[PDB]
Amino acid sequence: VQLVESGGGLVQPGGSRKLSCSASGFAFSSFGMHWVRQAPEKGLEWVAYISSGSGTIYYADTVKGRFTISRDDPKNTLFLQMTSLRSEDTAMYYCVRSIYYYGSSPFDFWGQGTTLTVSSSDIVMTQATSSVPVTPGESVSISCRSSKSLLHSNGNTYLYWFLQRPGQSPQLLIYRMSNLASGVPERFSGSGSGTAFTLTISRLEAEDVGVYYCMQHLEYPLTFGAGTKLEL
Amino acid sequence: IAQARKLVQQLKMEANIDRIKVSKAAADLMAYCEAHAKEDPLLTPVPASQNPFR
Amino acid sequence: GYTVLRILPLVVLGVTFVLGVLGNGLVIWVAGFRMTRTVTTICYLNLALADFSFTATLPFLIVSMAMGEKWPFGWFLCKLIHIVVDINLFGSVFLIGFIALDRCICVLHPVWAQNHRTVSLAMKVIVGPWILALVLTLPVFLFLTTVTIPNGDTYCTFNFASWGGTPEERLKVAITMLTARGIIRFVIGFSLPMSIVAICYGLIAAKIHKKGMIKSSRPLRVLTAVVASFFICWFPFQLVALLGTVWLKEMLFYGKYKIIDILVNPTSSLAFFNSCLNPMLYVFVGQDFRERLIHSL
Amino acid sequence: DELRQEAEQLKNQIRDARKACADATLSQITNNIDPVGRIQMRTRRTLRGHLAKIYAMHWGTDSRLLVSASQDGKLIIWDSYTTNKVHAIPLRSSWVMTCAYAPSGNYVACGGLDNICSIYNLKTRQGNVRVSRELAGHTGYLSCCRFLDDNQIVTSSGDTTCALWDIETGQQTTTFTGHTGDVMSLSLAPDTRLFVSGACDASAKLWDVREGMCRQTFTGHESDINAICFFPDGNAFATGSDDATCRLFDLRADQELMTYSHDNIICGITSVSFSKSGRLLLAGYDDFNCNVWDALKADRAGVLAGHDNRVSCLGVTDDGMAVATGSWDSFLKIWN
Amino acid sequence: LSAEDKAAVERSKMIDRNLREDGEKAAREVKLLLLGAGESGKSTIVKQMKITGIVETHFTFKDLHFKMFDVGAQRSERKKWIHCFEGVTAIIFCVALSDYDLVNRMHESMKLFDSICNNKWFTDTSIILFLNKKDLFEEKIKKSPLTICYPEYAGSNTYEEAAAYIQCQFEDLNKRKDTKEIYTHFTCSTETKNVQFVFDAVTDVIIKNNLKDCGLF
Amino acid sequence: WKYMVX
Ligand SMILES: CC(C)CCC[C@@H](C)[C@H]1CC[C@H]2[C@@H]3CC=C4C[C@@H](O)CC[C@]4(C)[C@H]3CC[C@]12C
Ligand SMILES: CC(C)CCC[C@@H](C)[C@H]1CC[C@H]2[C@@H]3CC=C4C[C@@H](O)CC[C@]4(C)[C@H]3CC[C@]12C
Ligand SMILES: CC(C)CCC[C@@H](C)[C@H]1CC[C@H]2[C@@H]3CC=C4C[C@@H](O)CC[C@]4(C)[C@H]3CC[C@]12C
Ligand SMILES: CC(C)CCC[C@@H](C)[C@H]1CC[C@H]2[C@@H]3CC=C4C[C@@H](O)CC[C@]4(C)[C@H]3CC[C@]12C
Ligand SMILES: CC(C)CCC[C@@H](C)[C@H]1CC[C@H]2[C@@H]3CC=C4C[C@@H](O)CC[C@]4(C)[C@H]3CC[C@]12C
Ligand SMILES: CCCCCCCCCCCCCCCC(=O)O
Ligand SMILES: CCCCCCCCCCCCCCCC(=O)O
Ligand SMILES: CCCCCCCCCCCCCCCC(=O)O
Repeated sequence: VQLVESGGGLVQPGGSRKLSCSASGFAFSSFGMHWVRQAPEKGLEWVAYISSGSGTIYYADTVKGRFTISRDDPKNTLFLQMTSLRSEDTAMYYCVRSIYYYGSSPFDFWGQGTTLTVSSSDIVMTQATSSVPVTPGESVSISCRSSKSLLHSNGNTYLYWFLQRPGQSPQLLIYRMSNLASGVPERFSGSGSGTAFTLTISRLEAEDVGVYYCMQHLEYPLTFGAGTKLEL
Repeated sequence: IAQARKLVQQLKMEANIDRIKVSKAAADLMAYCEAHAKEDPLLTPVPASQNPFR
Repeated sequence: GYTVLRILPLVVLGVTFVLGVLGNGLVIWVAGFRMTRTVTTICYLNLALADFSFTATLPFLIVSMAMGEKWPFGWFLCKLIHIVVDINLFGSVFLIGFIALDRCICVLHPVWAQNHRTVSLAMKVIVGPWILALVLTLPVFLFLTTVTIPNGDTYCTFNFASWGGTPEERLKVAITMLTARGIIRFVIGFSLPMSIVAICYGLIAAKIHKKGMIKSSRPLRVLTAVVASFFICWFPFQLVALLGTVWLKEMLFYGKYKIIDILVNPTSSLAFFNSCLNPMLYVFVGQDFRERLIHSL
Repeated sequence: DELRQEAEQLKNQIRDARKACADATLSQITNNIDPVGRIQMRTRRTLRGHLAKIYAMHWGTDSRLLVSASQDGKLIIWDSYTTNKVHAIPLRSSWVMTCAYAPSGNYVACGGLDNICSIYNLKTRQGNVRVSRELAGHTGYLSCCRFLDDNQIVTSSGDTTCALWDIETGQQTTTFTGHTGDVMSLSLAPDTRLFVSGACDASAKLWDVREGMCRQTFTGHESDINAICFFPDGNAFATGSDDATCRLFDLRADQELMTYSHDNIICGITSVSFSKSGRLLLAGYDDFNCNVWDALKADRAGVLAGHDNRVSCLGVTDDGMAVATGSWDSFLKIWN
Repeated sequence: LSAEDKAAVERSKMIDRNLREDGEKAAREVKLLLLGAGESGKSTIVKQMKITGIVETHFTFKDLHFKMFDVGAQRSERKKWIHCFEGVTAIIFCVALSDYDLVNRMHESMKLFDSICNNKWFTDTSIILFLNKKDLFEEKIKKSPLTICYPEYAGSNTYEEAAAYIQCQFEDLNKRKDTKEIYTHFTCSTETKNVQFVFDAVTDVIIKNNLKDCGLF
Repeated sequence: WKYMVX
C-alpha cells in the first residue's frame, strides 16, 4: 500500500493550492479518506473526510468553508483544494486511509505527508502527560482523559491509539482499545473505563520510542491528543 | 471386486466397536441436556435488556 | 326521469368508492410490499398510488355532488381536493398509457425490453407522468377559488376578479383560459393516451396472432376488455367536456345550451368507474398476483 | 459369491449387536422429564440483500457476522445485529451450493456446480476481498464445506468422496471414499477431531480427521439424506432426509435413538441444526417453513413460517442467541 | 443514535447499490441450460457458437447476451443439482439422431427427456430440442432399418417420414402441453441457422414470460 | 355553467 502526497511548499497567505494524494496498491473506492494536519512541534489535528463512494463529506468546525475535499475514483487520487490560507495552516498534511465496517481497523495506513509552510462543544481529549523518559525494557503506562463518555450504547468504546516515530509517519497502534492492528507486536494492552483510558507497554523497545496520540472517534469533528513523547 | 473387499474390511473394522447401553447413553444425553438448560436463549426467552436482538 | 338521472351518479359513485378503496388498498399492499419490485409491478404500484389517493379524495366530491354543488369544507380544502383529484386523474390516465406502451415494448421489441428495461429506469421514467400531471394541474392551482354568494350558497368553481380586475377585461382571459383548459384536457388527456392504448394493444394483438401464441381466448378477452373499459368510460365524459369547451360562448353569453351542464355528472361518474375497475382489470387477471394474494391472506 | 456372503454375515452381526444393546428406547425414558417444548419465536431481522435464492449460510463464532451465498454470484457477509451488509464477495461461478465461515473469522469458503472450493481471505491489507486459494480436486459439485482451522478444510462433493484439504498447500491431503452415493452434507464435532457425512445412500458415515478411515456407519433412513448436524455434546447427531423424517443417531450406542416425524408433512428436510443446549432441534422443511422439535420427546413444538419459498439453510449462533433461516425467496430471516 | 457505524450503513447502502447494479446486469443476460445424453452432439453445436464442472458459454446474438450452461460433462445424481436451474429461460436438449444404432442410447435419451420435461422445476420452461447428426442419420437410414429401436413404427426408410416420426415421438413425451412448447430443430452444418433458431425460440419464450407477468396468458 | 373535472 502507498499514499503519496503532492502540492506542498511555500504558499503565500490568502492563496489557493490543490493537494493530490496519489493512492496505490489497494481498493481505493472502498476506503473513506481523511486529512490530518500536524503543526511543527504540536499535536495532530483532523481536517476533513470523505466516506467511501463520495457520499458523506465532513470538515473540522474550525476550518469549515475554506477547504474543499474531493475524490477521483478512476484515477485513485484524493484532491484537497484550499483557499484563503491563513498563518495557522503551516503544517504537515497526512492523507489517511480508513474503512468502516464491523471489525474494521480504520486509520490503519497513513501517508508520508506533505509540508506546507505559509509565510507572513467538541470532545476534548486531555493528554495530561507531556513526556516521560523511560529506560527500555520497562512497562510504560500512558493515561488518556476524555471529556465525554466514549462508551456508546452498542458497546464498542471508540478510541484509537497511534504511535508517531521521529522522522516517520504515525501508524495505528490500537483501535477501539481492545484490538491490536495488523502488524503491531503483541505488547500493547489497552484498558478503558468510561472516560479514563490506559495504554500499557509490557516491554519497551527502541522502535516504540515516539509520541503517542489518543484520538476519539465518537462524533465529528475528530479530536487528537496533545501527545506523550518517550525519550530513551 | 476390490470394492467388495473394501466393504468387508470396513464392516470388520466397524464390528469391534464398544457398544454402550442405550439407557446409559440416553441418560448421559439428557444429563448434558439438563445441565445446560439455563444457558439456552431459545428455551427461556431472554429479556430485551440482555438480548442484542430488539 | 330527471331526478333518477340526478341521483344515478351518486348511486354508482358510492359503489365506485367502496370497491375502489378495497381494490386499491389490496393492490397497493400485495403488489407494494409483498412482491419484489420489478417493472410491471412498479407500474401497477404507481397506478395504485394514483388510484388510491383518488378514491380517498372521493367522499368530499360525493358530498359536494349530493348537496347540489355546495361545498361545506374550507377554502383551502376545496383547492386541495380539486388539485389532488386532478393530479390523480391525469396520473391514472398517463399511467394507463405508460402500462400500454410498456407492454408494447415488451411484446414487439423484447430485446430492448430485456436489455435496457430495468427497475432503475422504471424509477427514473415513472416520475415523468407525475411531473406532467403536476404541470397539467396548472389551471387548477391558482385559478380555482371558492366563491361566496350573498344568497347563502357556497360554490367553488373559479374566480377571475383578483387576476383581471374589471369583469369586461377579465372575461376575455376567462374565455381564453377555459377553452385552453378544454384543449389541453382533450389533446393530452384523451386524444394521446386512448390512441396510445389502442395502437399499442392492436400491435401486441397482431404480434401474438402472427406468432400464433393464442391457443386460448384469455389474452384476446383481457386485451379487448382493457380497451372496452378505457373507451366506454372516458369517451362519454370527454365528448361532453369537449362539446362544453366549444359551446362555452353560448353557455356564458347566451345561456342556451343547458344539456351539457346537467349531463356532466353521470359521465364524470362513469369516467371514475374506470378507476374503480382498473386494479381488477390490470393486476387481478394475472395468476401470479392471485397466488400472492392467497398466500398473503 | 463368498465375499458378498461374508459382507452380509458381518452386516447381520453388527445389526444383531446394535439390536441386542437396544433394550429401552428413549421414548420410554423421556416420559418423566418436564415438556418445556412449546415456544414462540418472532423474526427480529430480515436480511434483504439477495436477488436470487440463498443456498447456504453459516455463522461466525463471534455470532455477529454470518456468510450467505446465493445464485446472483454474491456471497454477502452480513452483520446480524445492525442488519448491515459488511461484505459482498463476487463469485467467478455463480452456481453455488454451500459456504462456510472460518472459526477465526479470517476466511470464508464457497463452492458449487463449478466443483471448486474457492476460499476468500477477508482481512487483507487491500480493500477488496481476494481469492485466497482455489481448490480444484473434485469431479462432482460441492455440497457442504467446513473450516476445521484456517489451514485445514473438509469438503463433501458429488464425486462420492469427501476430502480433507490443506489450504496453504492447495491439494487434498485425506480422501474419504466410503459412501456409494453423492455426499450432501458435513458436520463437525465441537472438538474438531471427527465429523459425520450424510450421503444419498441414506447412510451417515462418521469419519475421523487424523486417521482417515471410516469409524461408524448409520443406515436408518429410507430416502436420501440432505442435512446432518452434530449434537452440542458431540456424542450424537441429527439427520434430515427426504423421507419426511429427521432422526437422531447416537455414536456410543451406534444406532437410532428416536425419529422426529409428523403425519401431515410429506415434505423433505433441507437443513438441520441444534440449539446451544440441544433440547430443541431446528429442522427446515420444503413446506415453505421451519419446525422446532422437542429433541427429547419428538413433539413438533415451534412453527416458523415467515418464508415465501422453501428454506435451504439455517444456522444457530455459537452463543445460542438466534437462528437464521435462508430460503429461496432471497430472504434470510433471523428468528429469535 | 449511531456514532461511526453511520459510515458502516453508508458502506452497506453503497455496496447495496452495487448489488442492485450487478443484479440488473445479471438479469439482463438470458440463461440457457444445455442438456443432452451424449458429449459429441453437444460439442458439435457448442463449437458452432459465436466466439471441471459446468461450462459457461457467454456469447451475444442480435444484441441479446446468451449464457449456455453445459453440465453433462459432470457426472453426478441429477435430482440434487437440477433445482439450481429453476429460473432458467430455456433448456436446449441436444440429442444425436444416430444414437439408436449403438448401445439403446435413444431410449436413454427418451428417459432423460421425459425426466427433464416431467420435472416439477421445469413446468414453465419452454425447451429447445436439437436433433444432431443429420447427415449421419441419413447414412444410418440408408444402411440400417429404423424398426430396431422402434418396434411399433412401420414405415418406409426415408428421411422425411422417419425424422418427423422421431420429432413427434419426442414432442409427445411431455404431459403438460398448456404451458411449455417444445421447439424442435434439425442441426445443420451452418451455424447461422442454429443460432437463429435459438434466438427465435428464446425470443418467443421471453415474450411468453412477459405476457405471463402482465397477465394475458 | 357547471365546473368540469379535468
Ligand atoms: C357498497 C355500495 C352499494 C355503497 C353505495 C353507497 C350508496 C348506497 C349511498 C352513498 C351516498 C348515498 C346518497 C347520499 C345522498 C342522497 C341524496 C338524497 O336526497 C337521496 C338519497 C341519496 C342519493 C343517498 C342514497 C344512498 C347513497 C347513494
Ligand atoms: C358511503 C360513503 C360514500 C359515504 C357516504 C356518506 C353519505 C351517506 C352522507 C354523508 C354526508 C351526507 C349529506 C350531508 C348533507 C346533506 C344536505 C341535506 O340538505 C340533504 C342530505 C345531505 C345531502 C346528506 C345526504 C347523506 C350524506 C351524503
Ligand atoms: C416518454 C417517456 C415515458 C419515456 C419513454 C421513452 C421511450 C418511449 C423511448 C426511449 C428509448 C426508445 C427506444 C430507443 C431504441 C430502440 C431500439 C430500436 O431498434 C427499436 C425502438 C427502440 C426500442 C426505442 C423505442 C422507444 C423508446 C423506448
Ligand atoms: C387504429 C387501430 C390500430 C386501433 C386498434 C384496433 C384493434 C382493436 C384491432 C386492430 C387489429 C385487430 C386484430 C387483427 C387480427 C386479429 C386476428 C383474429 O383472428 C382475432 C382478432 C384480431 C386479434 C384483431 C383484434 C382487434 C384488433 C387488435
Ligand atoms: C369520429 C371523430 C369525429 C370524433 C372526434 C371527437 C371530437 C374531436 C369531435 C366530436 C364532436 C365534434 C364537433 C361536433 C360539432 C361541432 C360544431 C361545429 O360548429 C364545428 C365542429 C364541431 C366542434 C365538431 C368538431 C369535432 C368534435 C368536437
Ligand atoms: C397520437 C399518438 C401517436 C403515437 C405514436 C407512437 C406510439 C408508440 C409506438 C410503440 C413502438 C414500440 C417499439 C417498436 C419497435 C419496432 O417497430 O420494432
Ligand atoms: C368487450 C366486452 C366485454 C369483455 C369482457 C372480458 C373479460 C375477460 C376476463 C378474463 C378472466 C380470466 C380468468 C382466468 C382464470 C384462471 O386463470 O384460472
Ligand atoms: C366487463 C369486463 C369485466 C372484466 C373483469 C376482469 C377482472 C377479473 C377479476 C378476477 C376474477 C377471478 C375469478 C376466479 C374464479 C375461481 O377462482 O373460481
